[PDB]
Amino acid sequence: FTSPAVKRLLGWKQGDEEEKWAEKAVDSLVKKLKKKKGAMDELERALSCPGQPSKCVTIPRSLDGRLQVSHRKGLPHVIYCRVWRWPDLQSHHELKPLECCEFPFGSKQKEVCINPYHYRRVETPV
Amino acid sequence: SSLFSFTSPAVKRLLGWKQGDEEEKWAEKAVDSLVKKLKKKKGAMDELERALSCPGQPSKCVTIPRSLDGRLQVSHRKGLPHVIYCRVWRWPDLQSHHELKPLECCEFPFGSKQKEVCINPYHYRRVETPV
DNA sequence: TGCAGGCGCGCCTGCA
DNA sequence: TGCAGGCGCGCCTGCA
DNA sequence: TGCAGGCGCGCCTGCA
DNA sequence: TGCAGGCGCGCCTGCA
Ligand SMILES: [Zn+2]
Ligand SMILES: [Zn+2]
Repeated sequence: FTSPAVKRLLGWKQGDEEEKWAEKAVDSLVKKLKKKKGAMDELERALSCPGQPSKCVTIPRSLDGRLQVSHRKGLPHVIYCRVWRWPDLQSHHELKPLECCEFPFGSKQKEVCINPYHYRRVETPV
Repeated sequence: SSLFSFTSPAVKRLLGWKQGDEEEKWAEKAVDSLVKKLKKKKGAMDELERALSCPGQPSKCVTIPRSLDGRLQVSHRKGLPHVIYCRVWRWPDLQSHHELKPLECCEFPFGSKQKEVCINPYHYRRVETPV
């Protein structure tokens, strides 16, 4: 679609503070996943082919569930579903776990699955 | 390839799967709108690429026609074109035209009330909004 | 050469 | 007086 | 009673 | 071995 001149000019475009923050959040996750054998590999498979079923990609759970990245807090399944699937995701009230997920946020286990393809988008209850 | 600007190859790979929000998608539409205008003028696209490639070197005016209210519409959104393109390539948090002043180098600054308005982001400086 | 659809500038109203 | 947004006629392209 | 944000102690790395 | 600074989870308050 896009012409080669437009792509060239877009490379000079400045990313806003939310885009800069999302890079910080991705880096935070990579430091965690690099420590687990196969984790970075499993996530990349999930992201590359959305139509094919993938395994859980989990991180440790905090007491309130929230994760802090560069002075901002959020729920990690919301954080990474915003990054790779729905940038306009409102809250956790808009997400539901698929049957394949063994560590979904809400299951109250030691680890929480952050694989964006283990959750589906729903309507927030009235 | 810097100290602070550096992203690791793993982060770079994962970031390629990142979805851009509705403002980023809009900014691509705005850039495309400008390229259809500049491709019609001899040397215009070239001067724009020059301006953005080397910010330290002086560039010439890169102008587009001016509308009656000054506003430009791109994909159902309106704004002032010098604000629009200064947000794209220089300051994403730019509030309004009140935060902008033209440099003496600019022959066609917004507010000069001329047929054409300069959209070269390096022909404007960021200032404090008057109270 | 007739349709058919998409979108922006110039118009309009509605606030404060 | 200034902004801010909404919508249509006149423009445009894309077919056959 | 759920969010939301602010900040410090305990952790960590990077020097010499 | 010592310092020096950076940042996050667990704490805290402030609303409705
Ligand atoms: Zn899962
Ligand atoms: Zn100029």
